[PDB]
Amino acid sequence: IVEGSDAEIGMSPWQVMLFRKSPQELLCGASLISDRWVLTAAHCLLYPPWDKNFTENDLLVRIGKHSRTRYERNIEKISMLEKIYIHPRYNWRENLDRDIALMKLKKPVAFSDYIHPVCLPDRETAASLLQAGYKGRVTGWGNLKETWGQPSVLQVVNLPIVERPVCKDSTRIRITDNMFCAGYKPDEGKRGDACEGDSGGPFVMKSPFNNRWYQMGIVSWGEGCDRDGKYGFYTHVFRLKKWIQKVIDQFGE
Amino acid sequence: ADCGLRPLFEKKSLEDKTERELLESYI
DNA sequence: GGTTGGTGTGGTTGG
Ligand SMILES: *C[C@@](*)(O)[C@H](CCCNC(N)=[NH2+])NC(=O)[C@@H]1CCCN1C(=O)[C@H](N)Cc1ccccc1
Repeated sequence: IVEGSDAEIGMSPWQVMLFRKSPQELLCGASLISDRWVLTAAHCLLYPPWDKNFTENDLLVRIGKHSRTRYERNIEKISMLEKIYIHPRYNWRENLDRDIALMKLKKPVAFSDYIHPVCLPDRETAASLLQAGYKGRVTGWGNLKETWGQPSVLQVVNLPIVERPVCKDSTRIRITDNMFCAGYKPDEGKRGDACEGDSGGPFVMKSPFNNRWYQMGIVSWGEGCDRDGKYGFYTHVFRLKKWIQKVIDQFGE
Repeated sequence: ADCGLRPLFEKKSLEDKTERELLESYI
């Protein structure tokens, strides 16, 4: 995360770090949406234009972290991917439409002080919350500056949902309905954004309905990190729930 | 079931140093 | 990894 802070312990029981076997490195963030299913961005697993094509085999899931670096000896928990499901219309070629992927863990994650799943958006909550100027919370072990350098800790940033249109005159990229942008405006005199490392990251909300937290976005792309005039593109988790709920409810946990 | 309710935050009726930013958004 | 304490939640500067 760019221009943000340390996560306080247990600030995101959901936040999961998915990271490579060999070489033993980090590739992305995930959110644990239940004891067995994990929500990530697909481009973490597949971007044919850079050779990203990881496999249940080559990837590792580790739930309950805090420090980037150290293996959190008795909080942190490491899991075995049973399968990954990229979304049929994933569009890696053009602009990342429904740049999502579930992956079902080998065996169920025990919950804890530290491990807890996030709420998945209901049609309702989606209606009321996803609104411009409204803040949302993004998190992770990503570059601290677009270029250099990395946190030893989970960074958290509070960014405002941006107007549907504004997003658009920001990037020549062809923006869609399975995309929501988020940021502080040039002048809004406040900063932060996700970054190269972040992706699959949950972008959460707290319904002041029940005080539950909700995944709304997912980290997706945008140009650079914290470019004046640029805004991070997340994934309309909602917008894509049905496919989301089709599978869990098909071969899910 | 008991999604997005933290065992050390919501769950012990405490809130984070930034949560508040978030419900002040919704105005 | 690094101040044998703290989510690197014991007691082995590692593992
Ligand atoms: C994997 C990631 O975490 C990352 C998210 C970073 C986005 N930056 C900000 N401020 N939100 N995703 C990516 O970097 C994706 C995957 C491949 C390229 N990419 C990008 O966001 C490019 N920077 C832009 C892009 C190129 C082609 C198609 C879509 C987007």
